[PDB]
Formats: sequence, C-alpha cells, structure tokens
Amino acid sequence: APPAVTISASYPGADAKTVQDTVTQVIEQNMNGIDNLMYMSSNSDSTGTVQITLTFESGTDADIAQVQVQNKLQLAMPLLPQEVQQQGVSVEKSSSSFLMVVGVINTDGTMTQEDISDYVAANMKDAISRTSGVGDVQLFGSQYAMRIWMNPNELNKFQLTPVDVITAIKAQNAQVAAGQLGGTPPVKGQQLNASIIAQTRLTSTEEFGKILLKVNQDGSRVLLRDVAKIELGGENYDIIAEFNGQPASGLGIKLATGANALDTAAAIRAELAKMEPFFPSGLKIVYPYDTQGVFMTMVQLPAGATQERTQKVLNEVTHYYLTKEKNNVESVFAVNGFGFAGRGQNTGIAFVSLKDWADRPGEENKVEAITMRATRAFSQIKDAMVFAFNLPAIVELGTATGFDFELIDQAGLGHEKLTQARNQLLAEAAKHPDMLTSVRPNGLEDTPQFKIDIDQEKAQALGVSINDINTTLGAAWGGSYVNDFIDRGRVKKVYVMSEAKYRMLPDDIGDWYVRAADGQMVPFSAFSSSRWEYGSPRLERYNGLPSMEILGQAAPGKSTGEAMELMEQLASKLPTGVGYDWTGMSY
Amino acid sequence: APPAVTISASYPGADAKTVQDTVTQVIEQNMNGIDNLMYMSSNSDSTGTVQITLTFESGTDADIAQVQVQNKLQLAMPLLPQEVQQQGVSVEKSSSSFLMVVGVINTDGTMTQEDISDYVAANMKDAISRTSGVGDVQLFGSQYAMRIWMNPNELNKFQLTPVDVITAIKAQNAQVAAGQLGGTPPVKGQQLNASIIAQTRLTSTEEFGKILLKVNQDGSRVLLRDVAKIELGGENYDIIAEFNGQPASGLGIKLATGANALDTAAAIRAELAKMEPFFPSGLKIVYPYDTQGVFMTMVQLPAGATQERTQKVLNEVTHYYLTKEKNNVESVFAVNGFGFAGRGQNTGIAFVSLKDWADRPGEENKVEAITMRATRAFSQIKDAMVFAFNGFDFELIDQAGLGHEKLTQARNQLLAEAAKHPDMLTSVRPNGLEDTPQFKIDIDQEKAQALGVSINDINTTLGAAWGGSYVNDFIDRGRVKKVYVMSEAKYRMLPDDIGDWYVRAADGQMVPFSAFSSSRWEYGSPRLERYNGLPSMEILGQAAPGKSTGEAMELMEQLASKLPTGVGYDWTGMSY
Amino acid sequence: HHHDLGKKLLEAARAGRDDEVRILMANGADVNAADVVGWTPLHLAAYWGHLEIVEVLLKNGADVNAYDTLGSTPLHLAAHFGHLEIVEVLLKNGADVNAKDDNGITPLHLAANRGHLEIVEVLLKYGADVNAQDKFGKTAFDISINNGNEDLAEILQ
Amino acid sequence: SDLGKKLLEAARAGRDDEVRILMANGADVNAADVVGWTPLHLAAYWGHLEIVEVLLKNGADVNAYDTLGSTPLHLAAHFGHLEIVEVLLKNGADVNAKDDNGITPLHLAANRGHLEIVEVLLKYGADVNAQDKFGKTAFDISINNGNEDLAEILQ
Amino acid sequence: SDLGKKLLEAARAGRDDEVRILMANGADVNAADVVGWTPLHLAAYWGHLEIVEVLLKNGADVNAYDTLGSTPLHLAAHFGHLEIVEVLLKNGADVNAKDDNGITPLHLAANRGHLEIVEVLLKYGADVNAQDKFGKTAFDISINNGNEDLAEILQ
Repeated sequence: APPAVTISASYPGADAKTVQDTVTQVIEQNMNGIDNLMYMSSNSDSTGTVQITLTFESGTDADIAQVQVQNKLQLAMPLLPQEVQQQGVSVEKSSSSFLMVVGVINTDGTMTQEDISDYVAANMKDAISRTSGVGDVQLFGSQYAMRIWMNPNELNKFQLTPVDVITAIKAQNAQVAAGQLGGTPPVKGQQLNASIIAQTRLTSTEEFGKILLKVNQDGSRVLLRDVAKIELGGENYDIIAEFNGQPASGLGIKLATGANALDTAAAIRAELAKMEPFFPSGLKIVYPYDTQGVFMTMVQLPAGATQERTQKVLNEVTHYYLTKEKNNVESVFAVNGFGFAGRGQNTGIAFVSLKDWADRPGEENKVEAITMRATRAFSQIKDAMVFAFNLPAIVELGTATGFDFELIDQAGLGHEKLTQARNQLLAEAAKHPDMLTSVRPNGLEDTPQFKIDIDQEKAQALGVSINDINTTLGAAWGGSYVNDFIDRGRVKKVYVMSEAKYRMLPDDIGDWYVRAADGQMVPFSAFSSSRWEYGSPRLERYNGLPSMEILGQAAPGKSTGEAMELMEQLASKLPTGVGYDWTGMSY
Repeated sequence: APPAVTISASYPGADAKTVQDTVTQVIEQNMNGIDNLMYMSSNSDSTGTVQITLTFESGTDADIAQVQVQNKLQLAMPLLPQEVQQQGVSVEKSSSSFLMVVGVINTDGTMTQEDISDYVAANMKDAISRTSGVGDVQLFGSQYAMRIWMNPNELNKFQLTPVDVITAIKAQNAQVAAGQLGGTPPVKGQQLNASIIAQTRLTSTEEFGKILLKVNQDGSRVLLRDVAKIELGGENYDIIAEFNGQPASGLGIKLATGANALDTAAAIRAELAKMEPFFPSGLKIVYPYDTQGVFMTMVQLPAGATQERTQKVLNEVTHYYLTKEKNNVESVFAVNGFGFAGRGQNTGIAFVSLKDWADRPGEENKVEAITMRATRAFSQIKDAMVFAFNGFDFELIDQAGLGHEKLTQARNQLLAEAAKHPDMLTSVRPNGLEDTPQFKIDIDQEKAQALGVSINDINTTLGAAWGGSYVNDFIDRGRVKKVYVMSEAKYRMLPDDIGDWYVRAADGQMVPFSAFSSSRWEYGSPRLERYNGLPSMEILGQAAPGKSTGEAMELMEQLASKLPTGVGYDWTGMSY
Repeated sequence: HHHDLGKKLLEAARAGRDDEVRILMANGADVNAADVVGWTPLHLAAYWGHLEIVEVLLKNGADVNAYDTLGSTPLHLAAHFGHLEIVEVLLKNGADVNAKDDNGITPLHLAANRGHLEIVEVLLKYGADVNAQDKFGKTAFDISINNGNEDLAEILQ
Repeated sequence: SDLGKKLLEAARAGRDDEVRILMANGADVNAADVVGWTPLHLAAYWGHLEIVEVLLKNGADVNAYDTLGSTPLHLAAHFGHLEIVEVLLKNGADVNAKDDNGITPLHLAANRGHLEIVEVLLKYGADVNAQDKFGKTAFDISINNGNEDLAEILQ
Repeated sequence: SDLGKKLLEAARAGRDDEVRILMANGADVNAADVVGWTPLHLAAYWGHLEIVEVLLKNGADVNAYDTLGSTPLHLAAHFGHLEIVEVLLKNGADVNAKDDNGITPLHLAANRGHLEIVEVLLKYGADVNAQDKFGKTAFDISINNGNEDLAEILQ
C-alpha cells in the first residue's frame, strides 16, 4: 500500500484542456522538493475536474507527505482561477478504494433521488467526513443548490443578459455588515445599544423569484422569475444512484492512509446512529458494500456516451443480478456517472452484496464463480466495457502478471502526435500475441467538440465587451456559481444556468443576446463563428508531462520482466521526442 | 487534558448571524480529513467575532493537530469574505486559562489608557508573542489606527459619501512600485541606475487631513479634514483596563499546549527586561497575576448592557478588594469588555493578587476563604453574575433545520421541566446569551433603482458609517498599522440619525437613507452557538445535594427525549 | 401612547411567566412600563405569542395602542408573527386596526407580507383599510402581487 | 445503421482493409454521425489519403455538409493535408464552398499558413475575393497574421 | 579627475579632514556625480556645515544646479539646516532659484515647516509670490498643510 496524496479541484463548465492549462500545470510546476516522492500523475477532465495523485515510498509519514504537498500547493493557489478556488481545493491522504458504502433509501417512496441526495449531503456527509480514519467521502449525488434556470427569449425581451442576473443576485442575496446603534466609542451616557440588521441571505425560491432585475420606464417591474425558473436542484446532475432498482443516494467512504479499518468502520456506524432518530419519515440506511461477500462491476462506455446510454447498461447489469443471480445476490447499489476512472457521463459502477456464505453452498456459488459468470454474461454487451470482479482477486492477479506503462511526450509534440505514437505502439503490440495479451489504453479517446471563435473586431465595432460575451456564454451553457444562500439553516450554493431546452442544439447559440454599450441587444451569431473539431475529454500527465497510460499483462508462463522487456523495445522505435516510464506495480 | 485548537476570525461591524452564515458555517463545512477530532464547537458574536474550538483525543500531538487544522483553513480561506481575510485569521494551540498577565501603567499620568495600549501593542506584544511557549496573547486594549471620523452633514454639503472617502484614501494613502531608471534590461552605455520613488504611505493625521476629495466647480478644494475629524485611535474601543483604579493596559499570556509553564514565564520576563530601558518616561511594568496568591473575579451582565454599566459593576468589585480586603489584596487588574467567554460590552474580568503569604496569617485570610467571602459579598449585585474563583455540560442540538427561534423554545421547555425537579437538578441554566432588540432596516430595491442609487453605495455607506471599515494600512512611527473609516459618535447613536446619511445617485443628486429604507424593532441573537456543525445551545448544571452526577445526567436524557421533533442532544466537556 | 417593578414586569411578560405577571400587577407595577426601544409588556407578550399575558395586561388597563420608538403597536407585532388569537384579543380590546408606524406600515401590510391569511381576514373584518399605502405607495394587494400569493390576492378580491 | 457506424469508426482510425470490407458488404458511404460528419469528413480530418480515395471511388458525396455547413474540403485545407485536397478537387469538391459562417477552404488554408494548398485551391478556381460573414478575405488574413509569403501569392 | 570622485565621497560622508586634504591636492571643487550633485550639494544635503564653509572658500559654485535644476540652497532649505542656509545665502546663493518644476527654496522650507529658514529666506529677498509649475505659492502650501504659524509669518 504505497501512500498517495491526492489534490482535487473543480472548474464548473471547463473543458479538459482549460482545466489542464489553467489549473493542473500551475499546480504541477510547484510539485518538487517533496520528500520521498516516487512519481506524480494527473487527469484533467472535460467534467471540469482535475485529480493529481502523488505516490510516496513505503514507510513515508502520510501526515508529513500531505503537509509538504499542500505547502507546495499554496504557491499555486493565488494563480488559480477564482472559480476554482471558490469550489474549494481539497488535499486528502486515503486509499484509492472504498472501505464501505453507506446507502440511503426511502422505504415510503416519498423522496426522490434528488431529495435523498440533498438530505445526505446536508445532514450526514460532514459528520462522516470529520470522523477520524475517514480519508475521503464520495457523495453519490449532489447537494441542493438554488438553481436559476434562465430563459434567453425573456432575457432579450427585457434587454437583460445573464450578467445582469448575476449582478442582481449578488446585490439582493447579500449578507450585510451594518454595524450598531450606540456602538463604541459612544457619546457618553448612551443608553441604547442594538445591532443594525440589513440584508440577509435569501432562504427560498419565493425570495429569489422576486429579485428585482429592473424597473421599466413605464413603471412595470421585471422580477427574476419573469426571466427564469426557480427551484432547488443539485450543484451538478452527473451522479444518480439506485439500490435494488429503487431511488437512492449514499456515501462512498475511503480509509485514511494507515488508519484502522475496523475502528473506523465502527466510528462511522456510531455517527450514523446519532442521525437516525431524526430522519424524515421513510428514510432508511442500507449497507450494500462492506469490506468475501461483496464485489464490484465496472461499467465503461465510449467517451461521448450520454447518461441515458449509461443507465441502460447499468439496468442490464442490475437486471442480471436481480434475476439470474437472485439466489446469491442480496443487494445491488448501482451508480450512474461515477466509476473507477473518476467521474463522467460515460462511466458507472455497481456494488454487489451477496447473501450469507452458509446460504450459498457449492463452489459455483462463491465470489470467484459469480464474478466469472457475470463477466462472461456481460461480455456480449457491445460498445461498453463491463466486468465484474472481487477487488482482492484482481489485485492479486495483476501484480503477478500485469504491467503499467506510461507513454510520455518529452518534446512538446502535443496531444495529437502523442495519440499517433500511442496507436503505433498499440498496433506493434498487436503483432506479438506470444508475449503481450490485451495491450490497451487506460484513458479515453477524442470526441467531437464545438469550437466557437469570438471575432474581436466585430465585438469592438458593436461595443460588446469580451467579459459580457464570455460570461453570457459560460454561465448559460456551463453554469455559474454566483454566491451562497441559506437552505433550512445550512449554507448552500446559488447557480445560474440556462434552462435545459435552450442549451441543447448548436442553433441555440444564436438565441442568446449580449447588451452592447449603446444599449442595443446583439445576438451571439453577430460576433461569433463555429466549427466542429476533435479534442480530448481526459488529458493525462505523468511527472508533469503529457502522457497516456497503457495497461497489459504477460503471456501465459512468460514473466512480467519479459513483457516489460518487449514493451521497451517497441517503444524504442517510436517517433523522436516520445519517451516512456513504468509506474504502479511495474515501478 | 484533551488538546484543543482554536480558530479566531473577525468581521468588523457584523452581527452574529452575518458572522455565522458567511464565516463559521463555511469553515466548519471544511474541517474534514483531520485526525483524532473528538468534537467541534463554535461561537458567532455580534461583536463581529467567531471562535471555533476543535477538541482532540487525549494523546493527540498538538503540533500535528494544529497543522492539519491550519492547512484545512488555508484551503477554505478563498471562501470567506474579503473583510474577514484581511483582518487575519489565527489558529492557536494553547490552554483556555491565563498563565500570567503583564500589566503596564504610567506612574507620571502623562499617558492615557489609549496611549498605553498602543505602546504595548506597537512595542511589546510581537516580541512577547514570538517567545517560545506563548500560545496566545490577549491585548487588554487596542493598537492605534488612523481613525477617520466622518460627518454626514459635511459629506452631504459637498455631495460626497463614505464611498468617496474610502476611494480617496486608497488612492492617496498608497505605496507604489515605480521601477527604476536604467533598470534591466538596459540600453548600451547607460550610466545612471536609481530607484523611482512615487507615492508612499502617509504617516500622520496632518497628511490624512489634506487628502484631496474633490475640486469644486469654482476651483475650491474639499479636503478630508473638511468632512471628518482625523485622529489616532484604537482599532476598536471594546477593551479598557485598570490597575488599582488607575489607567492601564497589558497582555494576557496563555501557555502553549505542552510548554513548560515556568520556563515560559522566565523567558517572558527576560524579554520584558530588554524592553524596559527604552520605555517613555513614567511607563512601568506591573505583574498583577502570576500563577496560590492569585485568583480571578468574573463579571457577567445580561446581554444588551453597555460599557458604562459594566464599568459600574467593575468599580464595585475593585472597591471591595481595595477597601474591605485592604490587608490581604495587593492589586486588582480589572478589564472591561473582555470576559471568560469572549468579548462583549456586557462582560468583564478582574485579576486579584494577594499580599505575601507570610503576611496573611490565619485561615480566614487564605485564598479560598477570601474568594468565598467575596462571592457572598458580590451575590447581592442586581442583574450581574459576579463570582470569585481560584456538574454536567449539556448541548441541545438542532438536528432538522428547525432554526434559532424554535431551538430557543425547545431550550426553554427543557429548562422549565428541569426546574420542576429540584430534587435532582439544581441551577440548570443556559451558558450563552439571550435574544436582544435589534434594528432591522429594509432597503427598498424599487425606490433605489427608480432614484438611480446603487445598492453597493447604500450598503457601504451604511456599514462604513455605523460599523466602521478597514480601508488599508499606514505607517505610524515606522510600524504598519490600520486605517479605519467610521461615523463620528454623535451621528450614529439614535435611529433618527439613519436619515441624516445621504447617498449620491447616478444623476449626482443626494438622496437620504429615509427615501429608500424602512425600519422596525425585532429580536435576534447576540451569540449563536454550534456543536459539531449544527445549531446548538449549551446548558450547564449540577446534581442536587445527595445525588450522583450520573443520576442527574440520566434525568436530563429522560427530559430531552420528550422534546419536539428534530431536537437532539449530546454531552461535552467533563460529561463526555 | 409613547410610554424596578416595571422592569421586572417587562422581563416577565417576555419570558411568558403567567404567575409572576399577575403577582406584579397586584403589587402596583406599571402596566405601561417601556424599555429602551419603547416596548411595553403588551408589545413583548404580543411578539412572543403569550396570549394569557396579553389578556391579563389588557385587564389591568394596558395601552392597547402603545407606540414604540418607531411607531409600532402590539397589533403590528401580533399580525406580523402569525399570532391569530392575540390579533383577536387586541382588536377586541380596541386596538387601532389602521395604525401606521413611522414607515406607514399597517398591521395589514405585515400580515400580508408573511402570508398570514387568517389574520388578514380578521383585520379586514375589523375595518382594515385595504387600500392603505405605506411610504413607498404599496398596498396589501401590491404585496400579494410582488410575493406571488394567489390566495392572498383573492382574499383581498 | 450499424454497418455505416463501423464504417465511420474505421474511416477515422485509418483501418484500410476494414473500410474496403465494409464497402463490399453494402455499408452506406454517406453515413453521418451526430454532428453530420460522413466517413469522407473523418478520413479528410485525420489525414487518411487512401481511404479518401476508396470512399470517393464508391460514390461518396464529395460535397457533403456537416451540421455547420462544412465540407470535407474545409477539413483537408484547414489541417494541411495537401494530397487529400488534390484528390477531393479532382472528384469535384466545391472549391468555393461556404460554411454557415461564410468561411471557404481558402480562408482555412490561408489562416494556418498552408501555402501549397492555397495555390492548389487557386488553381482549381478559388475565389480570392470571397468574404466571410465578417467581410474578411484571404488577403485580410495574410495581413492580420503577418504572413508575407502568402500575402504575395494572393496578389 | 580621480580626486573629484574622492571629494564627492568625502563630502557625502562628512569627513572634514579628507575634504581639506583633497582640496590642497588640487581636487576639482565643482566635480559632479551622475545626478549632477557637487560636493556643496552633498554637504548641504547631509548638514555638514564646516565642509560647506571650506568648499565655498575654495571657490565652490554656490549656485550649481543638478540634472533637475536643484541648488545647494534647495537641499539645505528642504532638510532644515538653518546654519547652512545662512552661509549659502551670504556667499551669494540665488534665494529665488527655481528647479525644473519651478520650485524655490521657500517652497521646500514652507512645505516641511522649517519656520526659521523661511524667515531667513524672506530676509534675503525671497519672492513670496513665486509660483511653481502648478501655480502654487508658499502661502497656498501653508493653507493646504494647515500650518497656522507659517500662514501668519507670510501673513
């Protein structure tokens, strides 16, 4: 168990390259002078997420390793975009795998998946996060935010833009420090002393709905609800979970580095016991994954696959366990949008809990046989990688046979040329079945992306500021974190974003207007042009340089050192500037 | 003892709810991934102050616990208001009680209480705070700041607002990086290299007074001294101390967790010896509290009490020790505005030092007999908890977002039932403060927009005038210090004064606050408590005579189980 | 209208101690004792919803239309905070249903803003001027439109 | 169609034998993706000259438009694939094709400094004075980019 | 002259001994550094009275100006060296000398509140109505600074 510290940052609405070039690189360039550091890797996703992993040598104090990593991170923090700092950069020291999953359902069916996720995030997640031994808590869902779903037709009707919406929310959802009557130093003999209370954070959709955007010259008022729909909704809509086919949320808990697995698991159940008596009616905790009796099912669809497509594969996976294996499987906790390879619309995971060992007699009813049958039954699912496995079992087999390969861009060749060098290496490895078996990339392939060019001259000629253009585009199509509000006594976020139907098709770009200096409304089509291109949804980096991870195993009987030997020989014939290194078990 | 780390942050001019909902909750929600955290508690005060106490398991390395807390707070710093960040957040690992108090007086009367406080803060506090073993230093007083005391009549006369004063101070009290002549990379043959010196921080009230606000249409000038009185004054005016009745300031020193109490005290006195040869004339160090020979007296007035009424009680306390206990008491160091539980205009403390133990013969002249006699003498003081010193600890918890008002009612319900069992529970009381009247002012967004008055100008004018605003820094006699803009006292005392403040509209017209505001009286909390991230109310009490603490605690649990839905509870402190 | 035993009566009415309020009334305590903000015990009892103390104070001649320093009456507080029974008792004992504070805000404005429909109809029953405008020219109907309260706007009809 | 989808993925990955097998099995040569890209688009984008010729031989639309009005000639001229530009123009690629923004393959070639493609386009009759939605010509691109070699070619 | 550089450094350091030696060895009394400061400039700036007297008796230009037009009287009046102001004025210092900004020694002495120096300057005929490049006199300085004593000395 090599100790690993993880940096995590979020950039709402950012593509993979934007995350890498404004966040990841700035942080990586300061990740030096850290003691006992073996290697560093990172992923920059088009989900607006970056995860930098720093692996240390065995015996390294995880406390000291975390302190030194964060000490270097502080050098980059003031260089990061404000939108990233406001989300809250995190530095954690935990195992990569989950110690347990705490499921939450509503046996009355009176709470939706969105409601259950908000209750878990607002009433349960923090106390679990603060418990000793808990290194990382993954919420299977999202906390409620105040969602302002903008309508571009109505915004243009009143000569308003998302910039005006953002401005009005900051001004009318405010917490004002207003001082005191008779505060010190007072006029001597002052009797009255009281705090002045001015504006306070809004607490309801009703209050956000009556935010005054403008007063027309004829006297009529334009309220926020006149250009937007107001409702409580998740900060993001990327993670949706199910428990035996019914709506659910939950917490994925990873063990802190070096902590006791049984002591931490006991403290988690004790903290859950304090929350249960105050649950709303119907809510109940379930335990679908404890750490054989359990296994996981990985679900990976090709990059660009929508959430609907991923749910259909998870349904087939869940259906298999609930029908074919109902005599062995006790519960299935399936999560759409979150997987082994981080987060994305393209990924999912299922946690399967079996019945008691005594109630599963026979060798064909043990974890190894069940996962083997499930994988073969899932092998027919096309354009989707689905495998079931007990995590202890594949780690044991991977160390004995598998290798972990890093293809590195060592000459500024760029992502496109590194892809070619990867395909040349994968094709050559496909001509040696006697030594290499299933040599594949671990990452994602390029996908079509919408490249829009802002014409600087037309923008200046019309008097439209670039900040207004970028804010309107980014807030509408990506969502913007404006400020905070108070939801039932708890601080939560306020998000501005276009309603779904106005941000679906490329023609909808032209329906968004920006107000110029002279007060004229200008559509986006007047100062922009667009075209289709390809780009990466996940950019990888190894020790600060662009990289692509490649996995594989040695041929039957051949040693790992023999497979690593051939991989080095094939890599030696790659184009100039392309290097390599061994990581993970191969290190 | 279980180690405890304390986070302290300040929000000038903020009420308790503003402090809690923009600072305390944000920090609490980000205290994750820290090892061996037993529990967490916090206070959000209407002094603009938050204190978050994180208690750890016994045996935890206080060094590691402080570092992990500091590192989590650093990552949450970009989420706090700018006004809180620039005040400086502190994270300390020290005991709750004072190790010693260093008193400072002027035997020649040539320095007022405010002068002594600035000297101690500007010349003594930092070197004391850097002494090894010193975990926390409390200044009994405030460091000087450049105080700009605005006049709303003169501001309106020249069509200016506090926004204009703040903007001019930032523009004309500036420290500019201007580069060099002949800087690198230079031209060939360059002979001269010299720094360019542009604006520099102002250093005197004279310079701040001649800050140019605006030039009138007829060419006449409006200086800052034409709309404001300019003087040196404390960053705040909440803590005033006395030594045997004469003006004083001082430093309350707390021992760092694990430090040697005697070695630290000796190192502090060694540092003080380095400072003495350069004191101004009359200044003298007194040692009114060395840790028996010493004890304390706490003074707790009800919420809403002003500085003058608390000082009246402190006077009676000091008078008693200086007259009734002449033969036993050597000195009394009394602090108005600082108490056992945080700051406040309604709280105070007195440090009492006894004469030589050999000169106090008899059991009635020992510390315990004296503190007992003093408590009984002070027991007849009306609306003031005055105790001299040398049970269970209960936390009512809002578990379902009930809110402050409903949690108070559930607290009152629990106290009334505990009052019906005098056979098991005695003096079951709240540890915090009660709701007090406050001034709720509503800004009319429609009228403001119709008149062309920006909300930013409105809230800045209101907050800077009535609450004060930290503008930027200046250099007072070689030392970096703060600059504060605030209304002169006489224009921020009565509700009618609200209407005397004018905001300039987009068309240049001056608009009084009465044109776009309305106000009413209401009740709100001067101190909001939280326990393990949730709203809470701490309740204290002890078992009745002849009953064990476990019997009393269990009765509390029985009464708590019949409270409204969503009201939880937990034990803390000694009861944990 | 702008008004030791009186201080103890003020604190007893705020805390809801029915027994202590009647004891102090039977000992000559000023029923119209005001605090620093001008709140009589009737103000505090109406604010904190202590109905029994409201009737006890009015029994002893409490000023039903007492003003605080900003012109607010006990009916203002009772209507604002959804204390229907107190609004009933106050109006029965002669409370001015059309009292305007310094901002021109009536008890109808306060009840409408918080959506206290039952109190709104009780105030209208006692003759509340439904066309009363505050300092900003707003009526109870304008409040219902701005808040988006359909039930209120049709009660106001 | 499923066969037209395997053809789209084979034309992008540069798998020549598969494309020929797909064509012999009746795969739709004009299969379009979610953004309107035919296999000719994908082959012209990733620089697979041989597949461009195989698809054009089997009747692929040389002037296919994607959802933004862009043709395979736009993609080949933009990314500097000179051989694909020559083959597409041989098979009748509209040398003056405009996309939804009025952008011509000459604009894309001139912007990225593909000098040889600009001359091939002009040889096949590229309108040197064609304006986009902003009124810019290929000459304005050379001036704004500071490309003197290209500014000389467009006279 | 190498002795000129040593004379500048000796006068800047207030070494009365080395200053006299260098003069006896023929050092250039009017040597200037890169900012155009003579030994009389440096001695006046740092308040070395006797060096000012020795230099003047050896022929020092009493009205030498630096690269921005500042004379030794400017420096001595600005930094409150009363004796040097009198010695300079006696030896013929231009009491109304202006620098590149139109600033006179009276302006500098008034701005820093050197009351006795202001009186000596007016005694030697300082133009009380002299305006700098911004049209400001010594009286406007007293008003802006709020100096009451200076305001009535200029009445």
